[PDB]
Amino acid sequence: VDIAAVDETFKRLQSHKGVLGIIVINAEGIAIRTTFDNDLTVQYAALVSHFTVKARSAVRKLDGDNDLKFLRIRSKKHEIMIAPEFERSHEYYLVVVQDPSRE
Amino acid sequence: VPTLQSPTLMHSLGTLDRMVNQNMYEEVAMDFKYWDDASDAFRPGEGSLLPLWRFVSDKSKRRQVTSVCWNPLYDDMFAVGYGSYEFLKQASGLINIYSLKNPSHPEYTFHTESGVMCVHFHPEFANLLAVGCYDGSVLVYDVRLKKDEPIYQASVRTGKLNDPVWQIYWQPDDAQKSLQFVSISSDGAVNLWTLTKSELIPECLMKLRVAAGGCCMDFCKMPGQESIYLVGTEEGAIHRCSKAYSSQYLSTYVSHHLAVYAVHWNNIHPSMFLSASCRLDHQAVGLCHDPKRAVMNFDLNDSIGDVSWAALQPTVFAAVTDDGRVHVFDLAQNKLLPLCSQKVVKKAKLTKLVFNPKHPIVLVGDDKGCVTSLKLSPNLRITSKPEKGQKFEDLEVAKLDGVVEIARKSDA
Amino acid sequence: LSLLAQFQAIMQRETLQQDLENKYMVIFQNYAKDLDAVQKLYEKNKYEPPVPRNAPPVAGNIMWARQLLRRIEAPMQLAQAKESKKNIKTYNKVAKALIEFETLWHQAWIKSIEQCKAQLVREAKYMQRFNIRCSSPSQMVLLQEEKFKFYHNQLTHLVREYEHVLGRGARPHLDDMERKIAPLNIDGYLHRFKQGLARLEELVRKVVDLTE
Amino acid sequence: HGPIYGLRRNPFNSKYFLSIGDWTARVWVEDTAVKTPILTTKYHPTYLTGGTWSPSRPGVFFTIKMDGAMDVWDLYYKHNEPTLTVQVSDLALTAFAVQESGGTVAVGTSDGCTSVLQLSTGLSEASPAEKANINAMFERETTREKNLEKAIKEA
Amino acid sequence: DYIRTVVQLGSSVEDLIKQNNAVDIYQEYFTNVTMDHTSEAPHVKTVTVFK
Amino acid sequence: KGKVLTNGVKAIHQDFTSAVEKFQQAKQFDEDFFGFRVVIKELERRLAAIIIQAFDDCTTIGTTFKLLDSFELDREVIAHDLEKKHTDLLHSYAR
Amino acid sequence: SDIESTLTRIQGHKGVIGVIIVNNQGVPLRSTFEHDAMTKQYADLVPGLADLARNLVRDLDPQNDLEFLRIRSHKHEIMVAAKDDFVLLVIQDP
Repeated sequence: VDIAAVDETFKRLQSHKGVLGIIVINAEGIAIRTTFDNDLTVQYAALVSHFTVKARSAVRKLDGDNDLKFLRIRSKKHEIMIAPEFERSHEYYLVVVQDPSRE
Repeated sequence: VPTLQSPTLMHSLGTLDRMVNQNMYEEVAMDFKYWDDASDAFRPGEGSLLPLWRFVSDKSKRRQVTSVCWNPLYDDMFAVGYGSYEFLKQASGLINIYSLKNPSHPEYTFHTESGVMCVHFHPEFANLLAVGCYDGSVLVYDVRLKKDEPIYQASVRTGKLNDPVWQIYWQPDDAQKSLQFVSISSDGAVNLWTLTKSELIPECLMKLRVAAGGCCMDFCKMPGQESIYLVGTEEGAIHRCSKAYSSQYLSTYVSHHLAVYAVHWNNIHPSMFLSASCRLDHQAVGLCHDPKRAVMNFDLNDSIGDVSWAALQPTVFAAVTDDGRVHVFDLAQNKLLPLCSQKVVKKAKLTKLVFNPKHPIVLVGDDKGCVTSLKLSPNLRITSKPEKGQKFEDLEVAKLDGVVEIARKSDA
Repeated sequence: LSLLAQFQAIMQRETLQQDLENKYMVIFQNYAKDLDAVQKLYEKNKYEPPVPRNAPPVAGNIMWARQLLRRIEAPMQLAQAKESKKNIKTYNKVAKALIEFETLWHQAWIKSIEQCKAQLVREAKYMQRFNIRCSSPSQMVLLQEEKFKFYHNQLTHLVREYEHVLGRGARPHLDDMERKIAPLNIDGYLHRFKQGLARLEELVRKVVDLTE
Repeated sequence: HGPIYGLRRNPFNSKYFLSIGDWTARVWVEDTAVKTPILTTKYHPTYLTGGTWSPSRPGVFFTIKMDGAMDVWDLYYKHNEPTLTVQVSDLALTAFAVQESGGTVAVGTSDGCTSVLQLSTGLSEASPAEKANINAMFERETTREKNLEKAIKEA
Repeated sequence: DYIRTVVQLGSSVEDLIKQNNAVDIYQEYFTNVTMDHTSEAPHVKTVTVFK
Repeated sequence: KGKVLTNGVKAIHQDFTSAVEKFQQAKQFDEDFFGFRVVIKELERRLAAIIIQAFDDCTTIGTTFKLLDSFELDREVIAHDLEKKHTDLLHSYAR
Repeated sequence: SDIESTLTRIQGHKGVIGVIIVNNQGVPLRSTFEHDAMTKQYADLVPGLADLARNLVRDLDPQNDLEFLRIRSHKHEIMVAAKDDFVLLVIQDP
């Protein structure tokens, strides 16, 4: 069953070095799978939802025929990675948090 | 207070330039770390260096790579010492410093005025870089200051080797009032230098007597002790002494007829060094006793630039000759034939081979002022994995010793 | 050939020991092949031979020729009867060519020591330590290099030191030293210019500490 | 040798006294078996006339000569030649003094004036024991050489 | 469709995470090194001559 | 300098003792005999080295007998190192 | 002469189409473009994204800050180095 495939993708990603977290959030800002506790989850979901719709509106405004498949914000602690796939019937901006300092 | 000259602008601009240049070589780098040659579990007996980054600067093309060295902490620094080797094309020398983070533009640089025929970083402090020159002037450069000039020099007042300084080294002086240097030269012989108040002062170690003091052009020290090192000559021989005149040439491994060009110990099995000359043959010889013969010999078609045991294993080693082919031997899969002989450069004679302590890549250096970086296919790098009841140094002593006894009683 | 020596040393049966003399002809094919390859190096690289590193151009070409000869000659001591006649003839032409270099270049070196001895004052007195190894020397051998790299090392220093003290000027001072710089008597002039620059190394630092 | 012009105990750790008087600049020691120097230093030109140590740094000294110098003889680092030769005057220096915190010297010259110098961060220290050490060890070699003449004559 | 999207994005991000571990871009060499080796030759200054 | 050099002549004494105490245990004694000949004419060069390194740093006319008669060991193995340096004393007394 | 040499190096690589420096409020100073009908576009669109992202990062744990940011579109890689004085932009398609 493909549920084993997506959970396997979580261990594929999460087996990498330093990867603190993986989470998936849909267009209505509600997380679906987690890896964190519940409140760091909901504050990521709200913040990243608003930020990525602003960034996509920025890129679409800047050029009409160009969209984004990628987003990468930096800390001094952890490099949040956002990926979105803007489509109909699905738009699931998955977001990873990682850093190469650990381990 | 004008913002467009603020230092933090220059800082963030440098990091953004690396951030750009990464996104121009993404495949070369991703392969450097995350790639294993998938077609060497099928043919056991050979291998294939894969070529990676190439580093050129426009002042280098008129020059010849004459040394390479790696930094102790970070493992993304080089030290290319561009200079001259021909007797009639004698130039001014150069020294870049590169990085793996940007390959195109060098992080640092300097501009000497004779041929830099050696470099070496300091092992503990991690920045200070000692160099030498065609005209005896050993120099020391400090790096983070960003002043394109030395911090010490030599003169004819303190001490001057007087002919090319082919190799230099850094000694650990443990929390003392000094830092230490050991050198070598064509006329006269080994000299010690210190880093005093604002100077560098000679103290003479030994003189390589046979007409005149016999010329010499390389030396290496044994890591595991300190005093005992191995010195080349141009009378032909290889000598070995200790930091004294204590039985001048403790060992005299004499086997050659011309200018030896390289020696090297091997970090495991501390009795066994190899060497290599400009008689087109490199010989892998044992040292506790054994001063009158060679365990082995590996003839080849053009003279040796240099040789290098691998950092990760005391069987495999590699050698670099004057044609364009780097060829790399495993001393325990093939027996007298190169496991992988590959041509990398088109119309230049290669001259400098240097391994890497942590990631498995290698630097080889041209005749035309360039350095090119190869990667080792997994059949070349095979470390016997340790286990519960055994230590990793012991298995790798054992492999070499088995090969040594086999070819010792098989030679005669 | 080392393998054949080992197989001789392994076992004894008089027929086999009458058969291990045979394979020296099968050896002798490849030595001819090596005698082919070295022969090609001789003719492809007669005029402009690649050399060892930091080797001078006249008798740092002799060493390349010597390497090819002594590469082909040392296996001949061990691999010594019709094929043997043609191969010994081909070897005995390669031998005379690999002495053709190592005599004609030595002659050219004789007439170049007449030229250059009056930058390149090195080679006509630096060759004769390469030349002293095997071949014969010529007139006025390098008995005169225990001075001349003293003469160049002190004298690219003090002249160099006549830039730094003139980097602290900002004049009868410099007068006295341009009358000393200009003039078997390059001993006393180095005396004079060293005592010359000690004086003004004093005077300029005096003026700086009394002016700042 | 000859008319002596120097005498000073050393400060800052111990009791070893100095003898900079004639144109050799010794360092002497107070024991009944060591009637001879410890760190003899150079036989000079220009007959010596006077100096002292440092009270804020262990064992440097500062000669003067009849053509005039402040040789800042650092004395744990070199042992033969004057670490810093400065000629304050042409005319012959004949005095010496040290600021109590160390770092200002004074000599009046052969005719007249008085010149006040200033010595930088060369005058401070990080370890004061090993200089008592090398000025302690280096005369048991002298008592060791006192044994040898008895041993030689008894042999 | 959700499953296909998640595995597509997992593939892309997996490539990216490798990219960040490959060589670290955001790392200044000698961020904080205090020990400096310098020029310390003796200086003689005549503040005034008392005459 | 003499701290390092006193440590050096301590190593020379350490070895010669260790060597003779190994010898403290009837025609194969010639083999150990030439081994000991090896050690003597081999650890006589630490001496020549730690006296060459401590004959420049003699200070005067007479530090050299504090460092030349803290040994005197006349042989035919030292001697052909010290003709030139008794000559060096002659030239230094002349200078 | 180090800032402008880095500008000249960075504007001559295989994909770079524009480098921009903009101040706190605005005023894009030292662009690199042959016309200025789209510099102002960058200067008034992008630092809203830079400080909005500093809000997103810093909100979590206030010892934290933002340093850089990348937006990779289909045909563009907008890299912004934001900090206190200014905002800096480099545009490049790989």
